[PDB]
Amino acid sequence: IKQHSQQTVREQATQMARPGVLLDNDYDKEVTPGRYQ
Amino acid sequence: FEVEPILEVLVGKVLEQGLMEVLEEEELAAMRAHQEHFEQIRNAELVATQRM
Repeated sequence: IKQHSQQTVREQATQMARPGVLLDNDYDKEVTPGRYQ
Repeated sequence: FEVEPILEVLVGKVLEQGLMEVLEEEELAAMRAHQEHFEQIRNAELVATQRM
């Protein structure tokens, strides 16, 4: 008798700044990269 | 969060339509004003020439 966790899969849409009808709210964050490995 | 998308799309659409309509109306009214200004000078000089 053991324990395992389950979760369904979830989806997202991304839409870029459009020259037309679009005005997007800004609720984002910034970061500095640093070195990479 | 259920009203975020409708809000954002409507706001931008209204602002863009308003700016475009304002620019077009200003240009048309201003062209009408130039035409009216020429039409009045023309008529005045026509009267003067007829007198002479």
